[PDB]
Amino acid sequence: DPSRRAPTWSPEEEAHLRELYLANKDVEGQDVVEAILAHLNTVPRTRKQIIHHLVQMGLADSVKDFQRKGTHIVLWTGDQELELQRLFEEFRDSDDVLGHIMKNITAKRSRARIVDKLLALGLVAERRELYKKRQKKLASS
Repeated sequence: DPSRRAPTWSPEEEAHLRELYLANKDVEGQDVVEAILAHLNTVPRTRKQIIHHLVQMGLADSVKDFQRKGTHIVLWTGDQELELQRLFEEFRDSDDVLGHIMKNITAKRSRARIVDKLLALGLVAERRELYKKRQKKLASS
């Protein structure tokens, strides 16, 4: 796809991905991501894609280290997202849904970790919606 998270790669191309990473990791205090991202105009792929394949090939540490605010992110799988997804909307009409989310859950997560993931799923538009009273109205703040 045109200019999104598109894979067009090969064992050689990702060796070229590490190629650029290994070459531009030597410079200090620089944006290593953009160095890679911008120099291999072989494949149309988003910023996430350089980070993705590098930490996935085990030659990089984490998404955190690359360019963004540290997210320890608890390994979010489809089933695990479903825990949060269902419980959130099932106790959304409560005095504190996240309170229930931790008590009635399988995975012990953090408040900040949960609220970020709600926004990512599009379960809410902000943090206040999940900290409201027992309302029963279309929750779109």
